[PDB]
Amino acid sequence: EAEAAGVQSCGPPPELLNGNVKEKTKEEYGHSEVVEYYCNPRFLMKGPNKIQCVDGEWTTLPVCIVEESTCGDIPELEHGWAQLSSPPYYYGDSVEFNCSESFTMIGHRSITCIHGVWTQLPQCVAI
Repeated sequence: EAEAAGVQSCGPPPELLNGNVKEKTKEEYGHSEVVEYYCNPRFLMKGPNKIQCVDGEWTTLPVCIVEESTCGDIPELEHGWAQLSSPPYYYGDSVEFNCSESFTMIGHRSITCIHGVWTQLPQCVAI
């Protein structure tokens, strides 16, 4: 329906100040379309992180602020370790873990620095 639809036309979503959008460009948004943004791996989301294409422009874009916090380093996995490491590991940053030879990883290969602790890590089991 025409909820507030004057419905001009809008293509790809704008850019977040520091962060960015995770959803890919459809270009055919047009009206009342919502887009989700994320912040940098060293900036946290302060804003509503989602926007809508109103008939004229998008809504209030989010804000990204540096938490200025670190997770320390890469943790230990019972039979796993890591591929990449980028210190300082700020909140919002990611790491890929790798399980040793003869072990298979179960879970997410990657983790995210969350409040000084990474997400969850996968588990490496004896193949």
